[PDB]
Amino acid sequence: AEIYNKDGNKVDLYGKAVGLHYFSKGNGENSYGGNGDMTYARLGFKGETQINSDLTGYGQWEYNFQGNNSEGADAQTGNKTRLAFAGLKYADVGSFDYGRNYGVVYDALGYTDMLPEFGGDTAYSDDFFVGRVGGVATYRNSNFFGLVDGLNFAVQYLGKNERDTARRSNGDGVGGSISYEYEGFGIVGAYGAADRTNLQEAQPLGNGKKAEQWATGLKYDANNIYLAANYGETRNATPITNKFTNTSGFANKTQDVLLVAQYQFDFGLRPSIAYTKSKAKDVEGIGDVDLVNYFEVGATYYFNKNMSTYVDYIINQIDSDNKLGVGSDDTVAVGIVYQF
Amino acid sequence: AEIYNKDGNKVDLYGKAVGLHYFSKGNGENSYGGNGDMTYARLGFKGETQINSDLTGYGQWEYNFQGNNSEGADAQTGNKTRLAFAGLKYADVGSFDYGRNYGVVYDALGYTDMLPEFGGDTAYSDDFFVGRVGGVATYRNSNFFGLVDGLNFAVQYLGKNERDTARRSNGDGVGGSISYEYEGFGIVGAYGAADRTNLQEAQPLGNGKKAEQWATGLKYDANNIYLAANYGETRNATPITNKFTNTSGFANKTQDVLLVAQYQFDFGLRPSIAYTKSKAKDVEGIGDVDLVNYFEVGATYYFNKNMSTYVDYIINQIDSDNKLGVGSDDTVAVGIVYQF
Amino acid sequence: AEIYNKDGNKVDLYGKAVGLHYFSKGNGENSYGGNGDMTYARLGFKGETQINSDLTGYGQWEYNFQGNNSEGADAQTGNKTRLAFAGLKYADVGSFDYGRNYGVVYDALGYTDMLPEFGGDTAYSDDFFVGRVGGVATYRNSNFFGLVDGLNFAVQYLGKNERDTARRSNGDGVGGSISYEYEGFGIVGAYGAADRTNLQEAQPLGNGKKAEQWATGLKYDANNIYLAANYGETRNATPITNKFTNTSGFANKTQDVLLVAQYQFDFGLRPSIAYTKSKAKDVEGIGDVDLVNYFEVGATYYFNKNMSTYVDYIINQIDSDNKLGVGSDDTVAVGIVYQF
Repeated sequence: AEIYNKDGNKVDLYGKAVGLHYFSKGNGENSYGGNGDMTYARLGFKGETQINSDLTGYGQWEYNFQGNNSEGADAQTGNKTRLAFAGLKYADVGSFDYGRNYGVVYDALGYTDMLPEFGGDTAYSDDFFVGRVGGVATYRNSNFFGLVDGLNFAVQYLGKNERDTARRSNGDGVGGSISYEYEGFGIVGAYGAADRTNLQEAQPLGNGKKAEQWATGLKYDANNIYLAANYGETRNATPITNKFTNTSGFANKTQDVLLVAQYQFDFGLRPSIAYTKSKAKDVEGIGDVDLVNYFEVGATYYFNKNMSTYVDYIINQIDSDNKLGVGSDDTVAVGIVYQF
Repeated sequence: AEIYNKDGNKVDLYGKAVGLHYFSKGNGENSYGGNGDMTYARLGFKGETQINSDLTGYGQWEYNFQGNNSEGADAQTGNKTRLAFAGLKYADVGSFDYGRNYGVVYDALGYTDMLPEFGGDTAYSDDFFVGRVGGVATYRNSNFFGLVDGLNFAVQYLGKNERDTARRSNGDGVGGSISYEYEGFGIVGAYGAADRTNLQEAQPLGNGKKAEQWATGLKYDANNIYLAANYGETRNATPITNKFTNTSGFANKTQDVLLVAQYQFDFGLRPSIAYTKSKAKDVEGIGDVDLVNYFEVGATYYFNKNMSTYVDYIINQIDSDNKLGVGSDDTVAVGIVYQF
Repeated sequence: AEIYNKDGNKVDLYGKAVGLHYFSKGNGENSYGGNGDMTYARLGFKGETQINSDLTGYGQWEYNFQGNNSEGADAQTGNKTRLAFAGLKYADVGSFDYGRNYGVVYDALGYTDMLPEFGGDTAYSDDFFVGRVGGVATYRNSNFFGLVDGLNFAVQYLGKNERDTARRSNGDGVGGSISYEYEGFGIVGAYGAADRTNLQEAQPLGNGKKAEQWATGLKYDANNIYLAANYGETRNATPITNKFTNTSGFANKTQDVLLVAQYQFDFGLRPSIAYTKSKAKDVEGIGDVDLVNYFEVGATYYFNKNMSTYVDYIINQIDSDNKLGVGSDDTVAVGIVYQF
């Protein structure tokens, strides 16, 4: 949906309206993702202008609006800016941009973020390199310098964000990524490291002086089938919670496995199967604990370019004896999607 | 104001800027609607796409922005999402949609919601069936199945919304509506019932286990004159306040009368007269009390399709001895409207 | 970027994405403007319709979105409506509008508000006549009545805004402005006076019963050079802070000097030099104190109509012995700008 393309600047305003309802037992106190109305809406703009033949300029913004709130004092719950960045792009040297963007481990973790509603549990927001972080300076090179094509690599720097809370805070850091596609396949390497703030060190769960994250994945996005497998590891950069002690902090070391498989049909139904197991290792008091564990059967039906429905059915395999109390119940998600 | 109609999807972005100032005595502590600056602004999008000849898809979102706030810590006061929904529509069977939409009693109560600023006092927001409620699943049939035209009927289901406050909360419920227009006239039937939450039961004002609402109205929207009369009743679903006790809750039974009359001229001035009397019956301690009571003379001048002014003058007839302290003073509202 | 111009109504949606990073020593506790990520984004619409040949109608809205926040509970920090107003315009008598707009001293103080990021320190928001105030009723005349052109004058009325805080509050007031441009030059007179609220009187810093502001400036915006000089004075209308006592209030009398100089080149780099000195006189306990004091060297490079970069380097000349603890450190600002 492009609205203004006149001089050298093309501007498209994009948004979506999603009507969701979650299905769980109880009130969602022991469940994955909860229970009840969780509808929302999105709105943002993407910009692109040509300064000359080679150097271009771009910027993007995106917002999250929530419809499951009331019209009272609880109106802005989960209303937030997902993207806010701007930068330039030259021909062969690459592109620099700055603002609120993703991390460089999301190049690996984004391969299994293809489910209807859930999935991409390892891609936590404000988790130093795996989600949308405010204050990132990213340099991306698409095809090496024109030397070979289908060989992506990027380099990121992270700015110091000392907030009031310890879950969203981070410090200075450096990351990088290497990707390669050929014959419809795909392989991604990614690694990032950042130094912690003193508010994050004083938390009871987790102790350390540097937060390291890495991941590597594969891909078979060709011939209407999708297959991917991400394996990653994380030191001092995983947000955990202890509901038995009411103490929150980070995990010392965490190992993550994600799988996904999809098939697209000609009329437009897309079945999906997925498996995710994230295990936190050597946390204080507990030992080895499993954070995320589910099988998944779901399906997405695409009516056209703009209208869609999806059903997403979580089979939680946490064995209801978790020492962190992560919540172990099955969840069904049924949604209706319009976008432009 | 439609901006993008290219492939099968027409998207129009709509908004308005309203500059309001209320006129009352004192600070609005004993007044209807208050005193001072109450300007605001709206913004949203409406979407419509054709999947094929018969099945279409649609979605809508709307936001309220407030200009009477400052640029300090009180910025988002009364900033909220009014509409957020999405659904499909087939040819003869009807249309299903889900999200944040109106209720099915608003088909009756919307006939007298035609004033410049005020009016539609019975149409409270988050009052189970008479305003915009988040989590509604509505099925609407326009003309019966093509069998007769000018015969509307709808069926709604309400989802359980157990919030932190008791005024916005609700439970599961079922409602329905029947409408009929012929020869420019109109007649609407509407009824809805929902079961209360346990936070609503523990409130001191009002006690009960089910919230029932119904209304029925008439219409003469033809030949540039407007005439309508809504009569409705409500059991356990009316938000009241006791300023003498500082206790808030619901009313046991409430009976509501609304009248309106308008005339449009060729140059564009629209005078208005209205009468609203809402009476709460058998509340604890008080007995029978009158919540809403006013005469009204107002006028709206339309410059063109987009620019307008209106004056709206409340003659409050609450006799300054109300046992709930509802506020009994006259209020003038003067506004300037731009929209697109 | 105009999107809808069809019937008589032209509507343009405008926004920008700015990626900023501030450079200071420490955490910005003794600095001008702070330290760290300060990126943001803007979005709004401007409207214009012709009712007939002479009378037109217009309205505008603008919002501030902040990207330096997280996606947690601190999401809406500094998110606010900058503009919200609407009104009409006739041919020769002028134009009336109402809502949230600027003040009439901003006609004088806006001449030196031409820096890349900083500058316009005297133009405080919600400071009765020098910033964007909610509840203003402004009448502006462009060229006198068609009698002479290049002679602007305006008259403003201020409504009573009794808020919860004393910094954003104000009372009823009257202001006016006179401007004159000829041969590329410019000269502006401006004055405004308003009566204080009782919450503003009870504050320890500053005491008085009326807030008076005035300013007068010059201009040489011709032949690609810019030169301007604003001198203004202010009685009982300047927000000050005492970090040594943790007491906040207003200043009794304040005198302000602003200078600016710019040069535009053909390829698009714009160097800038500026000098601002604001001095508060006869405050309680301190005496005469200097609030704002800096030299400035900065530059803005315009790539095209839509893409730009700027560097802005504060040379703070507060002598680190200020009795109010205003903060005395140098600050560099580096930004990347996209707009449409």
